[PDB]
Amino acid sequence: DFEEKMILIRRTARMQAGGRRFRFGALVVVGDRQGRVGLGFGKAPEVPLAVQKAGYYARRNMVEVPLQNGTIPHEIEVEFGASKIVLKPAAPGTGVIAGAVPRAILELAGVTDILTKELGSRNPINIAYATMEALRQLRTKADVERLRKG
RNA sequence: UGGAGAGUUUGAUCCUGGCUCAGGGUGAACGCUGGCGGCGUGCCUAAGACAUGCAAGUCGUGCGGGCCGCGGGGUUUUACUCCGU
Ligand SMILES: [Mg+2]
Ligand SMILES: [Mg+2]
Ligand SMILES: [Mg+2]
Repeated sequence: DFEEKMILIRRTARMQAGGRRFRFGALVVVGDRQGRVGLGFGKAPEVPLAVQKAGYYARRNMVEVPLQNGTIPHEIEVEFGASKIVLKPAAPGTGVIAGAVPRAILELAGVTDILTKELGSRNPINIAYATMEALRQLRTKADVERLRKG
């Protein structure tokens, strides 16, 4: 009973003596809407196994989202490859203002109000992976004070 | 209190990168259609050319006259038309 949202399906092809030969890739986000999210990229010879595997790997790659009344502790910009995600907390009533990929990811984390920009390469995958890296790097006031003591 | 991206180069991929679109806006124009009202607003081109009317006057308590309507009788009155407004 994580929710699950199917972010990307694509069909890749490779080559053989007299033939194109296909494979599918599914990007699936999985999450409770209460600070936990997962991203997984699954491949298979048919679509539903890809979606299935994606689901599997996502539940197996999850993250501490430190929410705070439906927004995020602080700004972050993550670059992943040539893709870039910028993330900005927002007060309530703002909505989750984002591209389809990072929207999915943030909604299921339980983000209600946030502001975003996809910069750089928009490739849905590297954007997904970077959104995740962004949230993986969020820290709370408490996380920070803990790091600096005496 | 503030920020969404998508399509298209490949057998397929990543990147680069252009083209393209969704939005808002306007002294608008054109097409189909059109019931009311309020407030705004309407030659963006030929600073081309313009019929016609009107758009800058006012003071008689600055001044002297012409003309007229009266009042008041000059020859009684119209011909010499005298004072007052
Ligand atoms: Mg680009
Ligand atoms: Mg080429
Ligand atoms: Mg008509």
